[PDB]
Amino acid sequence: MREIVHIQGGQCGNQIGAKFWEVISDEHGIDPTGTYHGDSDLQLERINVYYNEATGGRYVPRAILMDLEPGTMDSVRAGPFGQLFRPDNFVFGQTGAGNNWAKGHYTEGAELIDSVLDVVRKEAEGCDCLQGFQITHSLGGGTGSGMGTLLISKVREEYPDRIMETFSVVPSPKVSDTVVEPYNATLSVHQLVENADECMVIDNEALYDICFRTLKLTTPTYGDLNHLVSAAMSGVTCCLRFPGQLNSDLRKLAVNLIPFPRLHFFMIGFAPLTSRGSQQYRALTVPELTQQMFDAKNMMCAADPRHGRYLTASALFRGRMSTKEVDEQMLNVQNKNSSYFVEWIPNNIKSSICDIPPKGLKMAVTFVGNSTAIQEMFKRVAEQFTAMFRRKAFLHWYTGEGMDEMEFTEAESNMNDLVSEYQQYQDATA
Amino acid sequence: MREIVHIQGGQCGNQIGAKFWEVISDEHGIDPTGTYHGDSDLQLERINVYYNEATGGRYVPRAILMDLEPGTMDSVRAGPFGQLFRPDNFVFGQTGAGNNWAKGHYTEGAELIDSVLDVVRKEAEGCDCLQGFQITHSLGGGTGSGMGTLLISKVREEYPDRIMETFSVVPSPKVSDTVVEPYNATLSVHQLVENADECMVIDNEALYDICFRTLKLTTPTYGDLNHLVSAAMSGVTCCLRFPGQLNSDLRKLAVNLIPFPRLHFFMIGFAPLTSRGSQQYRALTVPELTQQMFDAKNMMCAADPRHGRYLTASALFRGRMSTKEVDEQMLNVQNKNSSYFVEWIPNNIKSSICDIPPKGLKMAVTFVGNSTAIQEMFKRVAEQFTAMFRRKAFLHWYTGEGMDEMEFTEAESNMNDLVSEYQQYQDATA
Amino acid sequence: MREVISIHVGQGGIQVGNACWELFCLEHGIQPDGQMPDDAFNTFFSETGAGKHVPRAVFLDLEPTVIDEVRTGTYRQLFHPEQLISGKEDAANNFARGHYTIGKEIVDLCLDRIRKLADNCTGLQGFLVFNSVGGGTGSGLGSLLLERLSVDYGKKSKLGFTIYPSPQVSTAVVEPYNSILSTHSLLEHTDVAVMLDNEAIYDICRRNLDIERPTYTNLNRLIAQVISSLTASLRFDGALNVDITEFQTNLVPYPRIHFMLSSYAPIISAEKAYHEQLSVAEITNSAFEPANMMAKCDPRHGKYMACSMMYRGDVVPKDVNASIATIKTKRTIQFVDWCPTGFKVGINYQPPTVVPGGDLAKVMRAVCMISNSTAIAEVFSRLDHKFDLMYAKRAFVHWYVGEGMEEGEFSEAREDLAALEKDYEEVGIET
Amino acid sequence: MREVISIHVGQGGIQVGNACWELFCLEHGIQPDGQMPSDGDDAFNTFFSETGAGKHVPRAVFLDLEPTVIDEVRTGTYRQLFHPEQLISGKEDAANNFARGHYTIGKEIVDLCLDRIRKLADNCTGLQGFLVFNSVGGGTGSGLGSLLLERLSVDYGKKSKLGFTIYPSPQVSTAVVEPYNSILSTHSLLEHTDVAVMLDNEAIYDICRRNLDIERPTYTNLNRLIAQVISSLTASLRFDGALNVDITEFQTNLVPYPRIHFMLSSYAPIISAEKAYHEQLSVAEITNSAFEPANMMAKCDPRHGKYMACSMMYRGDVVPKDVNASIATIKTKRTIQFVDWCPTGFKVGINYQPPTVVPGGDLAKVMRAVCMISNSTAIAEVFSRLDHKFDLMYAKRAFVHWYVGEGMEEGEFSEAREDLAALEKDYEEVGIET
Ligand SMILES: Nc1nc2c(ncn2[C@@H]2O[C@H](COP(=O)(O)OP(=O)(O)OP(=O)(O)O)[C@@H](O)[C@H]2O)c(=O)[nH]1
Ligand SMILES: Nc1nc2c(ncn2[C@@H]2O[C@H](COP(=O)(O)OP(=O)(O)OP(=O)(O)O)[C@@H](O)[C@H]2O)c(=O)[nH]1
Ligand SMILES: Nc1nc2c(ncn2[C@@H]2O[C@H](COP(=O)(O)OP(=O)(O)O)[C@@H](O)[C@H]2O)c(=O)[nH]1
Ligand SMILES: Nc1nc2c(ncn2[C@@H]2O[C@H](COP(=O)(O)OP(=O)(O)O)[C@@H](O)[C@H]2O)c(=O)[nH]1
Ligand SMILES: [Mg+2]
Ligand SMILES: [Mg+2]
Repeated sequence: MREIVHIQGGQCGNQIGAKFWEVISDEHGIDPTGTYHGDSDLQLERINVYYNEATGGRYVPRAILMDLEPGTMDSVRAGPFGQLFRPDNFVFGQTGAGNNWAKGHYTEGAELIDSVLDVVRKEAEGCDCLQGFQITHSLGGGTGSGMGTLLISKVREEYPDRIMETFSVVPSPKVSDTVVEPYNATLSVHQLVENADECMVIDNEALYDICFRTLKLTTPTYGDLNHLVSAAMSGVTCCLRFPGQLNSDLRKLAVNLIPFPRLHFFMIGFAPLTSRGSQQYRALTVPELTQQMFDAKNMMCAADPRHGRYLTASALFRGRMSTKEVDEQMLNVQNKNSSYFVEWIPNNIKSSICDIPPKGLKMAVTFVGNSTAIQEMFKRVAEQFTAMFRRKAFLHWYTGEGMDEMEFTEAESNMNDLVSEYQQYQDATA
Repeated sequence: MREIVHIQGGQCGNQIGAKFWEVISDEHGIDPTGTYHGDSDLQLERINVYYNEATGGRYVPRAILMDLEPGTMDSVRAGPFGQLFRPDNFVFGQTGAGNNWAKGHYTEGAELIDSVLDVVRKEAEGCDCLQGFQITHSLGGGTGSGMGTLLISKVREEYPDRIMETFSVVPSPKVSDTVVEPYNATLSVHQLVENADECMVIDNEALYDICFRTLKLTTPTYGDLNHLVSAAMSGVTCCLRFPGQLNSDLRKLAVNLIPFPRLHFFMIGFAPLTSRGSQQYRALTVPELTQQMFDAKNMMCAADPRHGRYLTASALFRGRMSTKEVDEQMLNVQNKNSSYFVEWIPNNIKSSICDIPPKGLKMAVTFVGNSTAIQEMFKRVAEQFTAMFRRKAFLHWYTGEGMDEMEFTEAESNMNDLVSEYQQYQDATA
Repeated sequence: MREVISIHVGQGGIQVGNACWELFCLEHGIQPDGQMPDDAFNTFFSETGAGKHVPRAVFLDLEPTVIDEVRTGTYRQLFHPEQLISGKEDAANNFARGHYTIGKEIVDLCLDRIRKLADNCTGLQGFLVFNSVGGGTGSGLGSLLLERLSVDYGKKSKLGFTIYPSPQVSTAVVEPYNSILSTHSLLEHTDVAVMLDNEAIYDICRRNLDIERPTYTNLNRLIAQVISSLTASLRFDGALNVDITEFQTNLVPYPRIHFMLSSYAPIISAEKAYHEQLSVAEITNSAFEPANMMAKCDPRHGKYMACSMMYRGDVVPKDVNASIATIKTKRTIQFVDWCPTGFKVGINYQPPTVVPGGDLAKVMRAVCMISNSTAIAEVFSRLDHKFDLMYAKRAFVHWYVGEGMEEGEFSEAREDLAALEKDYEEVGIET
Repeated sequence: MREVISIHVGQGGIQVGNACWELFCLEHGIQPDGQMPSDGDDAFNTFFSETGAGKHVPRAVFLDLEPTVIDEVRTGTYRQLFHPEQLISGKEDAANNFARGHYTIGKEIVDLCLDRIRKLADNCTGLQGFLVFNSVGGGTGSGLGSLLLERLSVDYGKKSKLGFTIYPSPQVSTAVVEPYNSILSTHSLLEHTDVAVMLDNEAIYDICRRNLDIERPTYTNLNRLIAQVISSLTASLRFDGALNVDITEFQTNLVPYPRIHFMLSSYAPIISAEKAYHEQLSVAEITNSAFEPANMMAKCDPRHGKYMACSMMYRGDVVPKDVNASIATIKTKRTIQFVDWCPTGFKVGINYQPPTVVPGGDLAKVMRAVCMISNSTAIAEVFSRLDHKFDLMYAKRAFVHWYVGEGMEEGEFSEAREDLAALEKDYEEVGIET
């Protein structure tokens, strides 16, 4: 009943999903053996969105774990909450991609992806009425960035009217992990802009900055980063699972946030986030939540929104609060920051209220914003890519198994066209 | 009433039959010494179909074990449930066919056929109202193919109004255990198409795939391959022994499945089959059965059913369930996959429900489908036949016992004419 | 002194036949053993002289499992031992087997059992026959029995309750064949035919009864209720009684047109039964609702020839007359031009009974209607189209020809359907 | 022997319907399970329907394409009141898309909804009209509401329909595309509704904060005010009064021309118990709070235009002679001016049932109250600003691709703009003097 399936790809995607499912199970009161031990009735009335019913009274997540090397999935199967997943849903290759977009999209993706399409079909149309798909992956890794986007293409072709959502991790050069990042990042962006309905960008640099500054903890870990990402993911779809004053689902959010068909790259942030020592020095109130929400540093991207203009903004509030206060705060912010809001879109913030807060918290907010500042990421990635591609560095590895330089030229042209089109509306006047 | 006699020939047939009689006895609660030890009265209502009553209150199967050497029947007697078989029904010679169709059908077949035909005549006479015959054998071996198809003609000549079944294991080339398989297999199909009322083809290759893929067990053996076939054999006639919502005896199956007289080669599948470690993750209802029912890998044949169009297909459900759910599913499948179903006949699926499920399960189903893709079996075998016959290799043995090359040419033409008319209906347009 | 004999042939008739007998026994208080713990049971039962009562029914089939199921069930002590006719070899979805090969050696005993029952009766009103039409012994034996009874008894009224195949949901693949051949027999040998396809009954159970997995056990209970309402006037006193012979004299404008479809109301589960009042004015509206038709047909596509509705419960003559005049005011319901009044109404006092373990909620009012409309021409067309596709390439034909049936029997059967359809088109046009 | 059928569509409509049905049940003394307590009749026949023994069933139907709000009703304390099959729910929400709720999904529910409407209307004999509630800024509210009105018009004819719409506030807003679906919905309802009431959310916030002294109003507080307004409007049908006014005595006294049937509302007194009993709340003073411009329930200032007509209702222990003096005083006052071609512009109704107080609510218990419904030329400003917003949005064709691909042609937006411009011209030429 308007449920959404989960497909995670690559090492990064598997690490994201292994924590997201733990967070969801904790929220819904599902034990690691799959037996419900909750405290109220509201925890089971919409449990069908993310889970399936099996014999014996246990629940199984409707997730599909696909990858090219079995090491990551063997690691996540032995961890806590690793017994929930159906062992059939594990699909793996034998050779891997080796951080090669060409290998992950042409030479092993074509051979393997048939089985994962079969399992995606089974899980998706075994449902009552599908709501959409959500994907977690990173654009810096070969197998993920290629096979996941080919999966996006085929799934979109087979389901043209469904909602497609992706949580993308964009590689930053300040903290770089792969010397071949620009190539596969550009190719993935080109293949994604044509198909994906919604895309969100996450940056490990911004995650490190948040963990060091706000939480004020000495040594962050990928567990902590995955925890922030999982909280952000659950915040978006909480309203689809719990009753609220103003209900709003993924399709509503997309319709209200996407002005033009090709502008679907958002950035997200979460609030409140306070350190342990100063956790109770603050007071949970709507003005404090909204100021920490609209704080530029709190955003999960290195793209500074103060360098551009917000096309639209979205705020999903969790808890019990007064709609008059929420609307007054939104109007006050939109009036006090008139410069950063493009003028031909009056009242350009959407608001929502959900009565069930995250566990352990009384008030929490999920923010999704589309601002003209993300073009800096595209410009920098294109600059690095063209610098590398001028001298034909690392080109033979990609061209040895099917591609030609014409597709790279087309990717550059499309990427620059996207940049120009997206910066066009920044200086537009009414 | 409407009882059937079981006659098995060859090494492969005897092993198939021995496992089959073990499966039947457990369903009816018969001890290995022939003493009833059941709990429900329904197990004893229709026991006259398969078993014969003897003085002292013990039951004896009405099976005839025919072969050419005592080697295999030494094995069947020492195995479990081997004490049931009457010593008077063991009819056999001493020489052996040696994987030679000429020896198993003309020289040694002629002199032993009187004894086996005499004991068959006695059993068919004793029963109240005969229903038909069912036969298990292999088409690659000498004894199984040789006397097996010869006994078909003699029985058909005496009982023209009864039905006949053949559970035949056709030779697949991927896993070949005999170098002269194409010869005696081709000659058998020529004689089988003219007399047998229903022919059901089985592969050793397909059963190996099912064990490796679905059951996912470590070390399969012929003990487990026979079990899969034996389960299918008992599911076909279940509604003939137990009460049900829509009982459909064997004669009803023949009428519904055979559009034209010469197209009676079916393929069998069983469900549900699950691995031991993943039997608590699935849900056992009517829907999850028909998904496994129509899947390609669940079939017991190497031919791909999606490479052709289903003329007619049948299903037999066992257990307690709702008829509305069954009827809608068969229509529902036939509408989503209209390409795979022939157009000039509407609603080409028949369904039946029986109220007694197999021991150890709450639901089960047997799928019998007459598809035009079975042409791949005869085409591939015929290519091997024409390859060896062109050089007259291995032919001096066959010509040594009365046969001539005219018969070989006649058999090949009949099979080639069979495929021509069998593929003819695949492209027919309404 | 009024009697009716019921004939149940085939598995479809027998299982529907069973459900009729829990309802008939429960209404008159007869235990399954048959012993009562005034002469209203005489319509269906007969006093044995001292104690028990036996039904006036005979069960015909060739496949023993269903009959042996009855002979070992809780009703083993009710039926007469030698009026349960059971065969050895099933017809197996073949019409030729049940009419040319098997039926030649079967009817002789069957007519003997019918004769023995008939001579016991004195005021025989007519016969009731039950058979699914898309089966072997259902149509093969049904066609043979009806033809034989047409010459043995003559002018007696025979009512047919058949179950035609659904437009797209079915359990057989050759049923379009044996359905058409059966029509040529029951068109000229049955006084009244009723449309009772299965798909429509599924929809009623899902929507009204709040049942998500209906079963053949559920369907037969609904059909049994219609039979009770139809014959309620023969054994229960009421303000307006209607006999069996007062159906053909009021619902059959021409001898060829005798196919009608039925509806029943109210059908509501106990969860929301008396969450509303269930007035007599509204139950007659639910009867005319096109979704409540027991057959998968749309009355809005044609005119109404004649209508006959039976009221049972505590209704009064004022309210039916007020309700009927309201229906004539409706614009979506239009009658044929040459029939100004088309309603025949009967009122009975005995309220409908409730069976333990059932689904229908107990109510003080109910209505069952048998409507003759020109809209029923659609079911013949859709089945005719299905027969045309298969017979184009002579599929499944060799099975029928080998059982003694001629090749051209299909051709003369096809022409009858075309002749039948043109009759309905001719009647519907206004003068 | 007089009846009325209420239609709730959309989340806002369902939320306000819950409050108004709670109010009606409390006023008529029926327990939430529907059973009459303990053991003067036909006072409930206007809204309810007797089952013949004991309990009652409301004459309402609940509509929505998303079950989040509907399933709450089937589970809450009122699960035994509503008939189980008149709370109609869909599966996929329109998602703030007018096209989805008018061309794609809304055409699968409308047939079932009209069947339910027939099953409710065939059981009534004196239906004065229909009441339809909807929030205009949402997809399914605008889409299903417009389709419902279009079908009901052709299916019924001259039966009156009353729409208590909720236009988006001038500057306070929730969604961003809601200017778009307001124009099409207004164009649809203009030629299909008989009386429309403007109930935008921002004004109710100000009224609450100023009078009830609430510094954080919530949607629950607003719905109670609308419920009280509905109760005051419809009490003349079901309670004995000195000067009764029926539903049909609105379309003979409030709308001078067929195209002009948009009108505002005002309620008084609205006061909390902490300061309710410091004044006598005489009829002479409560009628001044009704015409006080800041007390209007819609964010429109009557001081910017003429008054066309005013139909206003009293309830309590008001005396007809006292009303006349207050009306004379108001007419004498110069700040309020009427059109020249309307010498007499007041329609007054008097009822005896005092306004019932909800326990756990906000309002106190008062012996007198007045509900005022006015028609004035000042309503032209609400459309002009919305027209400007829609023009600003549509100048360069934003958000349009989310509507074109769902069946709506490109040119549909142009026609609605022409309708709005013609409507504004009609108000201007009506308001001009002779
Ligand atoms: N209403 C109803 N119809 C049934 C029932 N059982 C079977 N049918 C119908 O009967 C049709 C097929 O006939 P069968 O029930 O198999 O038996 P038959 O008509 O006597 O023909 P045979 O198989 O030769 O015995 C199916 O298409 C069903 O629609 C039942 O219990 N209730
Ligand atoms: N008075 C009042 N208005 C409300 C309430 N809730 C929502 N609204 C109004 O409804 C508009 C948006 O529509 P929703 O109520 O959220 O839902 P909808 O009308 O059914 O449209 P969808 O969201 O697409 O289903 C907002 O602009 C609000 O003004 C409420 O509780 N009280
Ligand atoms: N947020 C987050 N990022 C990760 C994690 N593990 C890896 N990454 C990022 O993923 C990138 C490498 O991805 P990779 O392993 O090659 O993906 P794959 O090729 O699909 O397997 C690095 O730049 C990391 O920053 C994790 O647990 N959390
Ligand atoms: N299913 C099954 N097949 C078998 C078994 N034993 C042998 N076969 C198959 O039978 C074929 C050879 O048949 P064969 O023994 O020559 O038959 P015979 O000459 O009549 O005894 C081989 O291809 C095997 O795959 C068994 O126990 N089970
Ligand atoms: Mg049968
Ligand atoms: Mg909504």
